Amino acid sequence: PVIETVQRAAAALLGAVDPEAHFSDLGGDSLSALTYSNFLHEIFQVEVPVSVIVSAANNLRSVAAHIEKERSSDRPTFASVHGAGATTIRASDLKLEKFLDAQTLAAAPSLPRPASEVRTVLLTGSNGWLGRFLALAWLERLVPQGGKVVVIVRGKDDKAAKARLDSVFESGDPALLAHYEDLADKGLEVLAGDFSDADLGLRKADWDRLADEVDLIVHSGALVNHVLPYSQLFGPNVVGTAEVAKLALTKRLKPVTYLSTVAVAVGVEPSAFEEDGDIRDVSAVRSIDEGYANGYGNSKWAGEVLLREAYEHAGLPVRVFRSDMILAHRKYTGQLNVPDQFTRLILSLLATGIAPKSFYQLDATGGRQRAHYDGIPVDFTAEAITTLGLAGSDGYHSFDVFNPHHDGVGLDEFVDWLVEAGHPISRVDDYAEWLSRFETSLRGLPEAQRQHSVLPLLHAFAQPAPAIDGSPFQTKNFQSSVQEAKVGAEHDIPHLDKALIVKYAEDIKQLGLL
Ligand SMILES: *P(=O)(O)OCC(C)(C)[C@@H](O)C(=O)NCCC(=O)NCCS
Repeated sequence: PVIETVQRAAAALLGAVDPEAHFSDLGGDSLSALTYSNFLHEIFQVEVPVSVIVSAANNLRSVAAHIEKERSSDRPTFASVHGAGATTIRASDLKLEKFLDAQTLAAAPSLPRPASEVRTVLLTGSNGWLGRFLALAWLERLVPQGGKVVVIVRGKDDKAAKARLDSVFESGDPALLAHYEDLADKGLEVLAGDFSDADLGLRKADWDRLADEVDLIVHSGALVNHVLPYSQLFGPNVVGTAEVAKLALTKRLKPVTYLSTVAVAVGVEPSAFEEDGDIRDVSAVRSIDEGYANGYGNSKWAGEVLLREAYEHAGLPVRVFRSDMILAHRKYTGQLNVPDQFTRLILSLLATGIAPKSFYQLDATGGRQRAHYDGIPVDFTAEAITTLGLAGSDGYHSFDVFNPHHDGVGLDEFVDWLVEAGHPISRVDDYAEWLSRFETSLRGLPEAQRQHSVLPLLHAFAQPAPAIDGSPFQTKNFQSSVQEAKVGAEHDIPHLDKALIVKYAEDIKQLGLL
């Protein structure tokens, strides 16, 4: 019986279990979920994706049910789109005929054009890091106009989904909580769902209603994971983007804001990475391999291609925003992206108390060189994306949301600033000696701190990074649009400063991550 194998495999893996238990409640995470996924895949000879195992809507019973369903026999797959066993993927593989039904595609070019006034916005990924502040930014604009923000969140039912979303605004900041509750009760609608499933995992009546009522879609949701392979991210990030596009191409046209990533530039020559070019020409072929964030980069690229196809077929207006590292909120306390690579690094440096002399390549004489960290704080990013996205009722344009300043503000300045603020971090001169001692210290930390540390991403720091000031990639469409729209206090992309970095240490203490 399938549930028995599911139970026993979980017990053996995690050192324990009830069929109503959730994998994460038993000590599971996204990486032990990969081990679990591969184990069950080999036993039952069916796909058992990580997403099925880790979804907040699913328990072990749900995993067993998924296996039973697959064993007795229609969604797009890696195999049906790219060909089974393929180690390279092409933009030409990703055609809309393989994701959307013929009737939707035939009717799409003649659909009514976008509404002149945006009153209702559908937002994906709202309980995520960036999405929560995109939700807030839309609520601030729309509530005073009698408008609505609808949000799809994973959960067992609408009540559980709402609870998950509410909890991300509880971080020890009274002003944040008050502001959220004020706006949410007036303008927020929360639906349990899943954008990798048909009809976005919704009740049919809700999906039909959204096809009629929604004026604009903000697609911020994705499985953001730097270790998982492309096959595991295909469902949430590629099929998911196609499901969002389907809604945008039903009943009437709905402009789409799509979140992407600097990782789509991997494998492309910086001079050839055209910020506002056609992504199908810029990156026509990509390889699947063991490189850092390869699967993630590929998955987000694939979504861009599909949306570009949707624009060319139906004139669907799209704005893509390729993010760098989206850093902490500069006002709201306890608000930082806890699982991101940067937060993990800062936490690890504070916890271990040791940093290298430089994170970057030394010069010929062994001296520290000028370097830049490609990061933008979320409060700026959320305002920029919302403003520029609202202006995107026509055409297709892309933005590189990277920090282009040749300001010499990088990881070594951040360590200096933490030391000047009173945090004991000693400098180890040899990078390879630091990296070795850093790893040892990390393994000696208590389990909670070690899991929150940079340990599972340490392979990104195998070599010192190149000493680059500014960004290698084009940023001029983003920078100039941000200057013209006069965004924030800067009327420009911000510089990262001492206040922001010291706030990381304060937020880490406030959340009890230590
Ligand atoms: P799992 O969810 O336990 O996976 C652990 C992880 C370290 C692999 C995962 O948290 C991860 O990939 N973190 C980095 C996320 C990140 O840096 N996001 C923002 C830049 S795209």
